[PDB]
Amino acid sequence: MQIFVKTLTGKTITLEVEPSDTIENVKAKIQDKEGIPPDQQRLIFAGKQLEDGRTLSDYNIQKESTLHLVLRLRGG
Repeated sequence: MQIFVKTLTGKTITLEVEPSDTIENVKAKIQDKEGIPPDQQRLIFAGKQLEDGRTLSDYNIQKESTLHLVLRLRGG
C-alpha cells in the first residue's frame, strides 16, 4: 500500500510499504530518496513517535495515511 510522508519543509514524499515492514525500513527508504540518515529521522503519526522495532501494522497505519517526518535535535 501507499502512504504519505510529510516533511518539515512542507514536501510530501510518497512511499510504497507493506504492513509488516518495521519502522527502520521506512526510514531507510527515506534515505535512498532524500539522503537523510535514519538516525536523524523522527516519524510522528497522530502525535506519537514511531519506534524502530515496531511495524507499520502495530500503529494501525493503513492505506493513504499521512506520516509526519520531524528531524532530531542537535547532538553536538
